[PDB]
Amino acid sequence: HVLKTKDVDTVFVERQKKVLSLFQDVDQLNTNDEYYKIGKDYDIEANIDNYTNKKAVEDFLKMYRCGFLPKYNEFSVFHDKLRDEAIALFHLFYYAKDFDTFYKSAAFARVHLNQGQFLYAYYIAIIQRKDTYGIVLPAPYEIYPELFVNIDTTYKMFRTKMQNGLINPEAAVEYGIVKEDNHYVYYSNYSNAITYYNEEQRLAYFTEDIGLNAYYFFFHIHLPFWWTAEKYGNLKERRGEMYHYFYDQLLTRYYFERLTNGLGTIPEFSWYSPVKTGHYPLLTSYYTPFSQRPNFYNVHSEENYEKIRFLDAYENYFVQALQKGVFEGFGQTIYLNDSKANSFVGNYWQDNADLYGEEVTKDYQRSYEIVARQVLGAAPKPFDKYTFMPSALDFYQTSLRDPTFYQLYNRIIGYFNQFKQYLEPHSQEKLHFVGVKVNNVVVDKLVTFFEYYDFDATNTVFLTEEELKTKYPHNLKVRQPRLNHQPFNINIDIKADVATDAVVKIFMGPKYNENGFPITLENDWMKFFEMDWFTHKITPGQNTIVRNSNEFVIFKEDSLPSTELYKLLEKGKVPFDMSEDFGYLPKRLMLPRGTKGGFPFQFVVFVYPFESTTKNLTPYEKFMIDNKPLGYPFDRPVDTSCFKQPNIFFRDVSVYHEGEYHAYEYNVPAYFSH
Amino acid sequence: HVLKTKDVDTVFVERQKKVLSLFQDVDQLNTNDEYYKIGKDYDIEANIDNYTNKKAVEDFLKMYRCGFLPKYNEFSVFHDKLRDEAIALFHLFYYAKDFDTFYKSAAFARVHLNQGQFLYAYYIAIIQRKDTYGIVLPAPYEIYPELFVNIDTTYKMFRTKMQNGLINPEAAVEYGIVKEDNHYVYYSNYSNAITYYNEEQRLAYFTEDIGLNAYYFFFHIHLPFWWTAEKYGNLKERRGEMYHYFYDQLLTRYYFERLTNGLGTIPEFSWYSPVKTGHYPLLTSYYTPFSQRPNFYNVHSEENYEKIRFLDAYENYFVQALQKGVFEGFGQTIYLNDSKANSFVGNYWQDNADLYGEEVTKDYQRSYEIVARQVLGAAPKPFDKYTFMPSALDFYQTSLRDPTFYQLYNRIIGYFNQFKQYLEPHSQEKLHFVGVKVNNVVVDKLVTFFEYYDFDATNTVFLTEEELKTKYPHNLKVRQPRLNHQPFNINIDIKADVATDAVVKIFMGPKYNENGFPITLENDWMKFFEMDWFTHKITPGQNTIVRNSNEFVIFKEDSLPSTELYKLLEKGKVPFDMSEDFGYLPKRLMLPRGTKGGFPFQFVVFVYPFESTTKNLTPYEKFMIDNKPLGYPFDRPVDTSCFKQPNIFFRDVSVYHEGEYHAYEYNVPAYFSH
Ligand SMILES: *[C@@H]1O[C@H](CO)[C@@H](O[C@@H]2O[C@H](CO)[C@@H](O[C@@H]3O[C@H](CO[C@H]4O[C@H](CO[C@H]5O[C@H](CO)[C@@H](O)[C@H](O)[C@@H]5O[C@H]5O[C@H](CO)[C@@H](O)[C@H](O)[C@@H]5O)[C@@H](O)[C@H](O[C@H]5O[C@H](CO)[C@@H](O)[C@H](O)[C@@H]5O[C@H]5O[C@H](CO)[C@@H](O)[C@H](O)[C@@H]5O)[C@@H]4O)[C@@H](O)[C@H](O[C@H]4O[C@H](CO)[C@@H](O)[C@H](O)[C@@H]4O[C@H]4O[C@H](CO)[C@@H](O)[C@H](O)[C@@H]4O[C@H]4O[C@H](CO)[C@@H](O)[C@H](O[C@H]5O[C@H](CO)[C@@H](O)[C@H](O)[C@H]5O)[C@@H]4O)[C@@H]3O)[C@H](O)[C@H]2NC(C)=O)[C@H](O)[C@H]1NC(C)=O
Ligand SMILES: *[C@@H]1O[C@H](CO)[C@@H](O[C@@H]2O[C@H](CO)[C@@H](O[C@@H]3O[C@H](CO[C@H]4O[C@H](CO[C@H]5O[C@H](CO)[C@@H](O)[C@H](O)[C@@H]5O[C@H]5O[C@H](CO)[C@@H](O)[C@H](O)[C@@H]5O)[C@@H](O)[C@H](O[C@H]5O[C@H](CO)[C@@H](O)[C@H](O)[C@@H]5O[C@H]5O[C@H](CO)[C@@H](O)[C@H](O)[C@@H]5O)[C@@H]4O)[C@@H](O)[C@H](O[C@H]4O[C@H](CO)[C@@H](O)[C@H](O)[C@@H]4O[C@H]4O[C@H](CO)[C@@H](O)[C@H](O)[C@@H]4O[C@H]4O[C@H](CO)[C@@H](O)[C@H](O[C@H]5O[C@H](CO)[C@@H](O)[C@H](O)[C@H]5O)[C@@H]4O)[C@@H]3O)[C@H](O)[C@H]2NC(C)=O)[C@H](O)[C@H]1NC(C)=O
Ligand SMILES: *[C@@H]1O[C@H](CO)[C@@H](O[C@@H]2O[C@H](CO)[C@@H](O)[C@H](O)[C@H]2NC(C)=O)[C@H](O)[C@H]1NC(C)=O
Ligand SMILES: *[C@@H]1O[C@H](CO)[C@@H](O[C@@H]2O[C@H](CO)[C@@H](O)[C@H](O)[C@H]2NC(C)=O)[C@H](O)[C@H]1NC(C)=O
Repeated sequence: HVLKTKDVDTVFVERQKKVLSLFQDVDQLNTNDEYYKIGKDYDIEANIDNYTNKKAVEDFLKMYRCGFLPKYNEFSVFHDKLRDEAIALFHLFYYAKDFDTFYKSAAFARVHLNQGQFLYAYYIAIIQRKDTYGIVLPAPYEIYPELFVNIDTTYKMFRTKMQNGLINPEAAVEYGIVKEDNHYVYYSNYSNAITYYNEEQRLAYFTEDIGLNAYYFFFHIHLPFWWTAEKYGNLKERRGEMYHYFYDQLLTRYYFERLTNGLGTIPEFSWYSPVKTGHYPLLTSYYTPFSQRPNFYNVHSEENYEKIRFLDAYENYFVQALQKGVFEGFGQTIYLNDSKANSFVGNYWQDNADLYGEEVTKDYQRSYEIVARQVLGAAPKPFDKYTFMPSALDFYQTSLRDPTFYQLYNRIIGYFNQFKQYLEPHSQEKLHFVGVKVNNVVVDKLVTFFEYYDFDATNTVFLTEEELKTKYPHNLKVRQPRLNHQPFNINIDIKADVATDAVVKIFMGPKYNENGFPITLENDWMKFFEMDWFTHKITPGQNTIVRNSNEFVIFKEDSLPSTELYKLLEKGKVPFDMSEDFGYLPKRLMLPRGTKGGFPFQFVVFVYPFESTTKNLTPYEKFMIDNKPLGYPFDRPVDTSCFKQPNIFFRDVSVYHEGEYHAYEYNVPAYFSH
Repeated sequence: HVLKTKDVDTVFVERQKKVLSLFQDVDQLNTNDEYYKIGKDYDIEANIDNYTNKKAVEDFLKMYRCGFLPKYNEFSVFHDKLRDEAIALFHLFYYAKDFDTFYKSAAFARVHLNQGQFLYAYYIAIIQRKDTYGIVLPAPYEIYPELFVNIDTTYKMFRTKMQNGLINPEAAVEYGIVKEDNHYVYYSNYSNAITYYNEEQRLAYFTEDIGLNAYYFFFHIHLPFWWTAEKYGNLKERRGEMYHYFYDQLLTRYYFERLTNGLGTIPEFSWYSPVKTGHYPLLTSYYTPFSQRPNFYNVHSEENYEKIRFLDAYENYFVQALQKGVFEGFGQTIYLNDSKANSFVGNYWQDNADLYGEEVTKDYQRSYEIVARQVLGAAPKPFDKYTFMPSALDFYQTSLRDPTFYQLYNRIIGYFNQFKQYLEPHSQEKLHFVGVKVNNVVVDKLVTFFEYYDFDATNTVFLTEEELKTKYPHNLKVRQPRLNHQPFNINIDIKADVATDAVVKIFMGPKYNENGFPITLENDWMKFFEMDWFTHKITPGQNTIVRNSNEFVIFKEDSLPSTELYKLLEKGKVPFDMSEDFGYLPKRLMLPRGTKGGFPFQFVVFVYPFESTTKNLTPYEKFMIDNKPLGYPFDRPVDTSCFKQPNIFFRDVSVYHEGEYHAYEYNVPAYFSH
């Protein structure tokens, strides 16, 4: 298995080395590095002429003169002042006229501002600036190891650094600390191996997967809720569509994990009754432990009365709109069938900038998602504007760790899917592909298994004044068994009458509901996970297509450590997926953990006429090369018909699991010591 | 102000240095230290002849061959397996025939067992073994810094050790990190300065005071609930009495702190309703954050049903016994007026070894306190016998930090005080001192203030292989402004007729109830804090006594750091209080924080005939040199009478507070950088 690579010129390579120079030992400053002197003395005001938007820069300065979040404090975009500062910072980076000005702005920021706040604006700037297009971003778990690994392993790294190596390596082995080459390897268990407070803990290997959590973080920075979608042209008009698609797919993939673990549908809750499934974040900030929500949390308390009425009202508005058939307010009147309706409900539920036709959201435009994450997070009200006790719901890089996160968005998509039933359902005629039939589909054996994976967690530790004079060590490694599956082929047999350009799509859906009974398309259309999307020319007669799972366009390869990036740059190359598909879901997680006996699911291949690509979303996600609504043909319900279309085929499939079933078994000392 | 000292011989000095050699860098093992070689190869089986009790040793070996709690895990005496192991370990220490066998056993333990478990059994053995009587114990906050200081300062020490010093001292100052001499000083705030989740936070300077918390730890190791009081001869028959006294005194003192902060009486709760006052420990173990209990915690959940029914039953039993006038069970039938009844209720509520007439409690003799701490701590059930998420209620060294601790014991003493109204109240004649009269009592100005206090927190950090080759650094200093007061005199005027040996006691009580109205002796007799106890020969005629607060026998001086202990040993001396009164409440806390305008209270002096001391508790606490019930004459209600005895005087008093009201103000960088 070789990793696909991409060629880049020298200018790119130089910029790449520059951006990465600001991603090292992030919680510490290195006066021996070039960026320090540059950032320390940089004069924004003096160079105001090197920014394309002066007002934006003057606002950053007016704001910066009043002080920003101090260093070491936790930064979160869900907190007003913190967000407003980050956005102003983003504008400073985004409006830089050229890479040079941008780099100096970033250098200035790294030196003078809070580490988290800078990293947040920096990551986004790199994604939005045209001149940095394609520049590879380091894996989020590499930059924020303290948000991707439980404290028990973070403290082990702290111990090692304080002792300056292992004092008794034979002993350290028993606690998962091993020395390989010049690296210190730490086997890190998911939380279910240390605390089992509720049945949801059985999903810890998935909900805590560093790839899965990185994926949500990337979803955010690719296009923040607080920013207009303007930059991506067409994406603006189709924003609500992308909102629905991202979440429905995420909720579905998560539901599949619940299914093979016998956990049923995503639980429903009430703002007026105790929230049943708690969560204990085994994470910590520099000032406090993350807030915990115990099982059966009494959410309806004095501290939340008003917030709960706001959330309830936000919901009533949407339910009442659906009932009277029209959305009123926000400067318009949209009937459910309006062509702008879909984006309106998505922008409404997210409370993003495009809902207001502005470029950035304001403080007073209260967000349903923000307040919900607030009361579900269970943290006491913030001490002040710069100080708060964080919860897993306060970060895009830790959200998928909390069960209520899926419960909250499932509630939101619940409303979205209700909206979908008022739309014109796909008719049988429109779904029918004349002259094209799928005679058969064969799927190789589906098998999952856990496989060790390492990532550089050196940012966890602080360096010595002497160490800062030499090259960064990239010394520590975190090792964890991560979900994976064996590659598999899907054989598609198509009998055609005439020759045409077709689009073939591949989905995975459940076979049975939570009670073990047959699925029903009328009620389960929203439970189909899109796995592949590609064009193919069909010739009259027999057509045989063979797609390997490794070719599925929806997924990406695992990120590489920043160190391996450097070696690849020496050859004028960068990892292909890491460069253009950083926001895709890791292909190793495309299949939910199976069972020893094999768990039932079903694949479905749908092929339709390839036509208009006038409003595609290629600038955002490469695989969105069509005019069809995202998720087609399962983007909305379909005109019920107990009679299948010839151009669609369902195949029963079973997902088995090899090796040890529990991930923690691979972290048992007696095992990894062989 | 000089500290009282005591002379010790050469044998004592040698034993003192030995015990202290095992209290260094406790979370780490030093192969260069003599104890490592001794301990690593000590063969208990081979020296089984060097133990006064062969059975206990064999039980230990039998248990040890099966495995003990692993190193680094949290140890708590409230968990069965952990306790039984700790107790077996204590027996191995206690039965050593001589100091030398004891020391070797200790070294063995230090090398082979869990650090927390070792320290616990070690601390107790030094207190219990006769040959170690007088040996000075190091401050608990110096041994368990991670239990006496919040993570924000712990993390600063970690960052310092990792950087191997300060990289930018000028910047460090802004985070309360300063360098003094060869020490790194860390200004540490109480939690109310970082998070204010409920009004009880206003009491953080008191509830988190290291001395107050150390005081509870000393109370416990002086005589564990799981051990018989046999060793202390007389105390055994008066154990229940001591229980009542200790908690009543502690609860009353805590009540005073509440009063000067406008927080009213200690809150009452129900096991069937949400617990109002939550608590967020800013502490952490090596594997998990301490459990948090949000405000209005839903305690009556499925996980606690059975435990709550047990707690209910436990209370029911007592209330029914009071109603029918008799305590049945436990191998006897006691009427409320029995002479052993007082000791029974105390032993019953604590579920101690003496309640059952055994030397140590068994796992199946379920405890009210343990189960109550369990449900109030709000932690999920333990992962397994060796792994649990700790709460402030799992340690005698952090218990007083949780508001529910006071609520729990206030509930208990609530029942104990109800039981006391069934007893014969003190008659006016037995309280009268014929011939003795207190004409007047004048109290000097009562003033409180905050004053910096340092302690060695180096145990927080891990030492380097090289650092272990040289002497321990005792490098880190934690600095916190701690409550204190100016010394004050109490002038007593006594007019006598005849000459007799008298006992004079000094109490402090409230002037008004929570609503600002006059106190009533009938309902507030249990609200008097004992401050002094001493004998005095009264001469006929005018008698003038002057007692300085520094002389009150109830309190002790602050502990000295281990390093100062060594210097003092060279002189063949040891702190007096630290050696003989380690269990007393630190005198700097005898007064609650006052208010700028002076908060109302009252002092009361009571003098009575000095006589019998046949059943005194001097072997336990020095100041208990009489036969009268602990807390006399406020140990039980008194035959209501409207004309006070001439040998008792009540004097109004005001407690003022000077300097900054809030402790955190003294940790503001602009302030301590002067
Ligand atoms: C415990 O607990 C407690 C309780 O909680 C705590 O306490 C706290 O603390 C804190 C901390 O410390 C605090 O805070 C702080 O404060 C401070 C002070 O303040 C003050 O002052 C200021 C200043 O002033 C000045 O200036 C101005 C302008 O701006 C003017 O106007 C004036 O006049 C003056 O002037 C003067 O001076 C100057 C100097 O400065 C000079 O120039 C001359 O001399 C002149 O003459 C000010 O500003 C203020 O003000 C304020 O306030 C007031 C009142 O009082 C008002 O009226 C006003 O308006 C203002 O504002 C306010 O208000 C508003 C509205 O209402 C609100 O919002 C609020 O309130 C505000 O505040 C005063 O007066 C200060 O300074 C600080 O600051 C800082 O931080 C912040 C945040 O927090 C920011 O924003 C800013 O910016 C800053 O930053 C900085 O720092 C930090 C640290 O901290 C860091 O992190 C950052 O990064 C930065 O850094 C920088 O700086 C520093 C210094 O500072 C240094 O060091 C550094 O350096 C380093 O690094 C670098 C890199 O980057 C390198 O290069 C080097 O090398 C190294 O070294 C840098 O440079 C703060 O704010 C508080 O307050 C407290 N609280 C209380 C209650 O008290 C404690 O802490 C604890 N403790 C423990 C241990 O834990
Ligand atoms: C993630 O997550 C996951 C999930 O959770 C986890 O996992 C986990 O893990 C853990 C840990 O690792 C584990 O545990 C462990 O295990 C192991 C194994 O086991 C097994 O084995 C054993 C042994 O065997 C042997 O022996 C015996 C006698 O005793 C016999 O009998 C047999 O036969 C064998 O034989 C052999 O022996 C030897 C070897 O060894 C030789 O001689 C020869 O070879 C011979 O042949 C056993 O015992 C066991 O048993 C058990 O099991 C079974 C079944 O399987 C059964 O049958 C039995 O009975 C038992 O069971 C049970 O019982 C009950 C139930 O009913 C209960 O009780 C329980 O369950 C039990 O178990 C098996 O088989 C082991 O080994 C370990 O141990 C340890 O630990 C403990 C606690 O934990 C204790 O107690 C003990 O004692 C021990 O300790 C140790 O270690 C530690 C650490 O770990 C520490 O801390 C301490 O201190 C100690 O130490 C020592 O040792 C070590 C080693 O071992 C070393 O290293 C050291 O050294 C050092 O130090 C010193 C000082 O001290 C110095 O001097 C030096 O230099 C240095 O080096 C020392 O020496 C444990 O137990 C588990 O299992 C798991 N789980 C699962 C589910 O899987 C993971 O971990 C995670 N990860 C992360 C990363 O986090
Ligand atoms: C008052 O609020 C209205 C409604 O939001 C604003 O009207 C909008 O103005 C923008 C230009 O900034 C137009 O693009 C929109 O089409 C307008 N919408 C509607 C419904 O009128 C108006 O600008 C605000 N008035 C002032 C003085 O700020
Ligand atoms: C049956 O119960 C009695 C009392 O409940 C047990 O006797 C006690 O035994 C312990 C020894 O562990 C002694 O320390 C106590 O003094 C005894 N008390 C009484 C009242 O007898 C007896 O051990 C139990 N039966 C068995 C077989 O253990």
